[PDB]
Order: sequence, then structure tokens, then C-alpha cells
Amino acid sequence: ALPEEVNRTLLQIVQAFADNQIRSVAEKALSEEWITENNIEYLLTFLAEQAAFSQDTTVAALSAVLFRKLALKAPITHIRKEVLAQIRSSLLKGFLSERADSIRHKLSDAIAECVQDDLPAWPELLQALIESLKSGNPNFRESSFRILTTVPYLITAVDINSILPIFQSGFTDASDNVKIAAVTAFVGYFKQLPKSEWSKLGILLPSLLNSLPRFLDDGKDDALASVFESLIELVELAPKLFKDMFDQIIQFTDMVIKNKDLEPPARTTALELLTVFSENAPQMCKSNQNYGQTLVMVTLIMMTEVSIDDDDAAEWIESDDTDDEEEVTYDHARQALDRVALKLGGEYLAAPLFQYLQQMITSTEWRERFAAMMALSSAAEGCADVLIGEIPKILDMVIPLINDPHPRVQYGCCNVLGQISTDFSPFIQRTAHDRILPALISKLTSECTSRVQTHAAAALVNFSEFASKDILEPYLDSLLTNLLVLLQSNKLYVQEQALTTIAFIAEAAKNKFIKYYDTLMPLLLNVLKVNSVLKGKCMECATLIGFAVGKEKFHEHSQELISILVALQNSDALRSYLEQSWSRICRILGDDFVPLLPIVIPPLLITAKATQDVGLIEEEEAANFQQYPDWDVVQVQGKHIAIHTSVLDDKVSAMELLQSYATLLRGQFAVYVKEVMEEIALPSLDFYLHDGVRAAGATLIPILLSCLLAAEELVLLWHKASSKLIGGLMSEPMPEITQVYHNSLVNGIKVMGDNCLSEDQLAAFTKGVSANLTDTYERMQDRDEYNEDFTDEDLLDEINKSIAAVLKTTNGHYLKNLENIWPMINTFLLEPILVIFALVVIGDLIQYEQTASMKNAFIPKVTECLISPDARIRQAASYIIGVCAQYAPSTYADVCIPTLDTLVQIVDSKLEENRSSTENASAAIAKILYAYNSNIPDTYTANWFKTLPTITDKEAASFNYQFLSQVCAQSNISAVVDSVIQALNERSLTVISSVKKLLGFLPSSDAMAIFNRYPADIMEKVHKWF
Amino acid sequence: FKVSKNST
Repeated sequence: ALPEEVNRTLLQIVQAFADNQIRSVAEKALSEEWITENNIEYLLTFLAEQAAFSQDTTVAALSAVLFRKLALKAPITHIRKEVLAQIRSSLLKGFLSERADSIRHKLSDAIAECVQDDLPAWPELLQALIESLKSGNPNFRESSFRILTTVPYLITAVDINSILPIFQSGFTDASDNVKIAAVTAFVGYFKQLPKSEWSKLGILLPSLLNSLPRFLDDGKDDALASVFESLIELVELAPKLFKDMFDQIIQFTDMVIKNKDLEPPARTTALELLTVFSENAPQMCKSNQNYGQTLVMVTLIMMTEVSIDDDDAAEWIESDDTDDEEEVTYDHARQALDRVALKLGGEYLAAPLFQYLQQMITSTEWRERFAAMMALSSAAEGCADVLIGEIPKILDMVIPLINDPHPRVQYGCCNVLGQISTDFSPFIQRTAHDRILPALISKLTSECTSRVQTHAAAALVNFSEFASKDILEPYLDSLLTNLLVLLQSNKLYVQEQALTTIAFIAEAAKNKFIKYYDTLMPLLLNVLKVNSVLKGKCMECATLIGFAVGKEKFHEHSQELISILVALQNSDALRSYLEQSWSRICRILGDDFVPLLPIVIPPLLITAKATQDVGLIEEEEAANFQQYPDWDVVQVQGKHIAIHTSVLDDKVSAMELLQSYATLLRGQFAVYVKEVMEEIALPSLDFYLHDGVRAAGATLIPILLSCLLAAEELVLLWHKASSKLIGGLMSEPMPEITQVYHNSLVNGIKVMGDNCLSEDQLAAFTKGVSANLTDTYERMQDRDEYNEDFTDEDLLDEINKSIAAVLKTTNGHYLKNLENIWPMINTFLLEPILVIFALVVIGDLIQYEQTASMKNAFIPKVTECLISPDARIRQAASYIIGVCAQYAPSTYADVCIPTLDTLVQIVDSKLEENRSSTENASAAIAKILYAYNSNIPDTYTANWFKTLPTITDKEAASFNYQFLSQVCAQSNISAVVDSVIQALNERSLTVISSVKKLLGFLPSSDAMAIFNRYPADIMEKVHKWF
Repeated sequence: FKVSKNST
């Protein structure tokens, strides 16, 4: 169907694709001459013909792939109809002809590119698929489901009474390949189509579930694993679909995992299946005692699968303190238990968990005594809500095993005491130190095995992290003499652990470690002067001891230590110990670090200038790129991109250190500000492939400015920085980042002061604010038959801050710009999060009688809000009514005095949750009483009074005691005073001057007696107040 | 280092 010349030109080109020369010439020819408005359809026509008809595998394959790629880019929609049709017809004839399997696969994928919403109907495809599904050739059946997977909309197009049997036969097909493709197609439908379409295939789920036992009958567990993977996707999409056969699937996964002649894939995916219900349907799991019971049971079974064929654990005793990556099911079981416990709570799982543990702790099989320890370790955090109270009980089970004949059970027990020191902190440190420490300490002796000494030393890190110096104090000498022994090990990992454990114990001990400094420090210096991680962990230990004992003591070895660092730095795991150590010395040395900046800063400057290392990449070339932990690939705007992730993580780390030097050294860091701002902070906002970088760029901004301030350029840099921040608001996709930019502007404004913004900036900020609010609304009006966002609340919380901050810097002038997004604001005002936001904005508006334009638009809702069941709404509401009487005294009276009774009732309240809201109302009424002073029908003020003291909201308290400073005589006097003592002592707020005058009006003895109620500690404060 | 639980 092409001119014969064109054919062998194109044939030559495509054949050249499979040498540099012949192949590059073809590549240029193709991309520069043939993929153009004029030749595109010829090219597509050619490639479709080759894929359809070529007798050569390679040419057919390549053309199928090329066609697929180019057909998108064209795109297929702007192709002439006569040519689309010819392409379609040959593609279809190719599919139905005799091709090798992999070519049929590629044809299927090519065909899919020719089916489209806007594209003319292709009912010949529909017909071809239906017939192929009945073919006696598996590859035809498989390939048809593949097309239904690529183009799930075709499933909508086929008659419901044809498509139903299609899938039922599919699930039941004698070919495994066909089954997997049927299942894949079936789930893909839900992946791709709206939920309103789901109910139409939903009904097939039981046939699918019913087909599952056949995989175990034929012994086809690998294919079972693949189906489990599809089913895992379906659970995440429509968990409730599973409700009616929930017990059946639970029981099935149970059966699989128990059969331990099966290979791991079926078993791990089956566990995953079970696990994922807790993440997507927690109420469904909780409403069924069976789920919990099965899930605990199976993970306990899998956790025992360790040191197989090695009862002494010889191999484990002889290795380092890392995981044996061969123990896969054991690793999976821990993670699963952990994940479900975190989702379901202890309320639901502790009982079934413990039912088993009581028994496994007592077994003669060591593997089960171990399993017990590791399971508790996995579940402890998730079950803390319950287990935090059964702490003596838990230690009673665990601690007796610390001395188990088997070293792995001992390690296991170490592990639990470690895990729970973290998960029940800080309560466990306070109450079980007397049992935990001796237990761990006893394992440290060189009598025990290296792995056990090491793990006990590790668990002392967990414990130390949350133990006060006073608790650790009596145990230090013993802890230390033991760890020195571990320091003398032959095994690199024991020394490494020893060092870190000492470091962290020293960190917790603080000044209590001063007496150990002289024994430790020289042992450490000797190690250093002599093995990279050793030296690093050693420098880490030295500098953390330094921070513990303080600068004066640290000064006995600082110069020598410093000289060693220098030698070490200028001589890759080590690099990170070095950088943190310098950083810790800066915290010790204070301003005396200044002369070290030339040594420490340059390396960080290099790393923090790292560029977005991106490789524009091809489909195939991307999953093996993905294998590396240090790389990731995404699809951004149509293309495939390879990004070097590690490098960008390192950029962040370096940015964080520069930020922390800047923070501590203030004015002394100024010399670096211009450079870090222009070469690091700002360019980092444009790092669209890594959000950490973007955020780290943002937080660096106000801190850099503030350094330069403390030491005109400042005004330039601020203008540049603010403008890119502002610009970022309207382009930044990620809500979490958007927040950082607003916050960052707030902090910038705070630094730069009065009138730090220009008119265009104020306008460009408004657009940003609006696009941010628009996209929040859109995401939120999306939140069921099939299924059971502080990120949003937090963003709006910060937007409030920036607006307020912008208002303040403009000194009101931002009212003008603020008007344009009033419709936006208004929608919000009339879903609680959006309401609170709107109210908060309006309170800021009134702060700057020019708002009458809107009195009518909001007081109806505000008055409503006053009596809302939600405390946060009442709070913001009352503040608004109070701010009305403060800044707009007269354009508001007809409202403020009526509502005043509402406020006396909202007041009645004094409880943590709403102490704040009732304090705002209290302040709100004091504002009204001020503005319209001798105009009120006065019980009121004596009501108000009984709402004192104000202890929680600071700005409220600030007004109430200002108003109190403008009740007399009587025996209100002790309530007058205490009202103030309480505010002061609670640190919530010259009202003192006023009080002294009242006490002046009474004798020596009458004056004194008021403080008679007050304890010593607050009488110390009172003396220093009056 | 420490006692913790991975997640991979």
C-alpha cells in the first residue's frame, strides 16, 4: 500500500537499526527526515505493514515497537482517516495471521495505540477479540486479554452477557498464562475506569476467588503468586468488594502459608494479600475475629524459619551484626505483623498475639522462643495503646529468657528490651530501669557470644535515648567498664557497637559524664592516631562526649582532636562522620569555631552545588536502571527520566549543615550568604525532580538573610529570594512544599521587617495564594460503596500566616489585592477546615471601619459559628466578633451587643480542649466593653471577671489584663490579684502597677495575707514581680 | 547502631 521506492528506503533504515555508522545514519534519517508533518503517515503505514507481514522476526518486532512509540507522539488523532483505516486493517490482519508469540504481544500493543476516545469506531477489532478469546491457541487468548488490559474501555463496549462468560472462562483456562492475563485484565478494569463502572464486573469476584484453589491442585504456585499480586492491587482499590468472601480468602491465604514445601513467592505474596486488608479496610478486619487470629498465627509460623539446617546457629554466631538476607519469610513476617499492628491497634491484636506468645516462650524448639521475642518486637509499637500498661507482665516473660541456653534466643530477648525502650518511651525508662539495665548489662560480659554482647550494647542505645541523666547515673561506671571490654574485641563490629553505645550513653549522661572523660578520651585518641568506620565512630564518640561535658572540659583535647580531623578529612562513610563531628564541635566551641570555617565549609559548598543529574531515557532501558537503590525513574510529562537520587539526597544533607552553621554563627556566617543564596538556596527551588531539595532551598532563605542583616545587598537578595518563593506558589505541584514556601515568606518577612514587598510582588503573591486555595478546594471536594488530609489543613494554616504577615508588612495596603480572592474566601466560609480558614482570614482583614463592604456577607455565618459543636470554629468566630469591636468599633455595635449573651453562654468551657476558645470569647467581650464604654444595659463585666484567669491564648490574655488594668475595693481583691498571678505563672502574659495601688488602700496585715495561699516556688516569683 | 525494625 506504499510506493515501492519508499519501502526499501524505509526497509534499509529499519534494518540498519539492528555497528555505529550504518545505525547512526539510519537514526538521523528517521528522526530528522521521516518523523515530520509530511512523512509521518507514510512511516506509520510502513511500520504497521512490517509488524503485520514481515517474515523476519527482528524487523517485525522493531517496527511494532517503533510504531507504538511514534503513534503516540504523532499523535494518532491528527492522522488522515483513510490512513488510520489502512493501518488498522493491516494491524488486525497481522494479529489474526500466524506470528510468533512475542510478535503477537507487540502487535497487541500496537493495536492498542489505534483505539481512542476521539478516533472513529473500530468494530472489526471488537469482533476479532471476541473470536480470538475462543481460539484453541493460548497465545490468542492471552493476547486478547492483554489488549483488554491495555485498553480497558473496550470492556465497556462488549455486551455484558458476552464479557461476563469471557472472564469466567478466563479465570478457569487450562493455560496458566491465560489465567494470569485474565486476572490482570479483570483488575486493570477497576484500575482505569470510574467507580460508577465497577459494579458491572464486580459481580465476577467470587468466580475469581473460586478459581484459586486450582493453582495448588496443579502445583502451580508461581502463577498463584502473580494472581495474588493482582488481587493485592484490587484490595487497594475496592476492599469492600471482598466483604462477602472475606473468610474464604483469609482461610485460603492461611492454607498457602502453612504449606511449607511451597516456594517462598506464593507464601510471601499470600501474606502480603492478608496484610494489605488491614491497610485498606481496617474496620472490616476488626469486625472479623478470624482475620486477627489468622494473621498473628501465620506470621508466628514464618518467624520461626531461621538458621534452617543449622541448629547451633554457628553461621549466625560467626557473621557480622547485619541481617541474613536468606531469611526472607522471617523478614516478611516481622514487617507484616508490624504493619497490621500499626493499623489495627492493641485493642484488637494483643489478645490473639499474647495467646500464642505465652506458649512459644515455653517451647523446647529454640526457633519458637526466638520467634516470640521478634514478634513482640514487631507488634510493640502498634499495640502500645494497650501494652504500655502491661509492662511488668511483658518483662516477666522476656527477662527470664535473657539467659536461654541458645544464643539466638538471648539476642532475641536483647532485641525486645531494645525495641520497647523505644516504643514505650519515656515511661519505660522511668519505671523499668531497675530491671532493664541490669538485664542488658549482664549480657555485656565477654563470657557471652559476640552477637549477644553487641545486641545488648545496641539495646542500650534505645534505652539511653530517653533516659534522664539522673536515672543513668548510678549505672554509668558499670556500663562503662563493660563497654571498654567490648572495645577490646577482635571483631570490628563489636568495637563499632561499643563506640556508638558509649557515645549515646554519654549524650544522655551530659554533665554526669564529666568524671569519665579522662578515662575515655585517651583510649579514643589512641584509636584515632593508629579501619574507616572505626575512626569515624570514634570521632563521633569523642565529639558527643565533648558536647556532654561542655567546652571547658572539651578544651583539654580540642586542638589535638581538631588536628586529627584535619588529617582525616584531607587524606565515603567516613566523610559523613567527619562532617557531623565538625558540626558538633561548632556547637561546643561557639564563636571560637570561626577560624575553622575555611576548612569545613568548602567541601559542603561543593556537594550542595550538585546539579539535577537527569538522563532522558527509553522505556526498555528503565527497570534495570531502577535496580540501583541510588537511582529512580519516573514519567513526568510524557518522557522517561532517570534521576540520580543519592546525589540529590547528599545535596540536601549538605544544605542542612550549611543551614545549621548559619543558624549558630549568625553574623559570622555573613561572608557566605551571597554565594549560598545565589548558587545554592535559589537554584534549589527549580529542582522539580526532588522535593527535599526544594524544601531545603526554601528553609535556607530566611536564615541566610538574617545572617547578613546581623552583620543593600540584603535588599537585593531578599527581593530575588521572595520573588522566586512567590513564583514557586503557582508552579509548585506538591502541597507539602507549597506550605514551606509560605512559611518561608513569613520568616523572610519577619526578618526583613516593614514594607519589605513591592506592588507587583503583592499582586503575584495573590495569584499564587489563589491557585493554592483553588487546588486545595478541588482536592477536598473529593472526600463509599467500595472503600472505608492534615496535609491540606496544614497548608491552609500557613497560608493564614503569610496573609497575616503580608498584611502587617504592607500595614493594610494589601487589603486592595486581598479583595480579588473574596469570592474564593466566601465559598470557604459557607466543611470545617475551609471554614476555620475563612474565619481566620476575616479576623486578619478587620485588624486593618473599611470592611463594611462585607459585614453583610459574613456576620450571618459568624453568629452561627459562635454556637458550633466545633471548638475551633467557636474560637475563630468569637475572635472575629471581638476584633470587630476593637478596630471597627461603630460599624459593628448592632451585632456585638446582641451576641454578647451568646458569649456569656459559650463561656459556660474551662477544659483543656476548649480553654482556648472560651478565652477568645472572653477577650472578645472585653473588646466590646471597651469600644462602647458607657453605653451598655454591666452584669456583663462581673460575668467576664469570672472567666479569669486567662492562661492559654496569649494575645487574648494580653488584652484581658490590659482591660483589667483600666472590681475595685470589695473582697474581689484576692480574685483580682490571683487572676494576675495565675496568668504570669502560666506564662500567658504593668497591670502589676495597678494592683499595687489596690493593695495600697489596705493595712500592712490586709495586704500581706492575700499571698498566704501561695506555695514557696510561686512566692519566689511573686517577690521578683512586685 | 540501634535496635529497630526495617521496612523495605
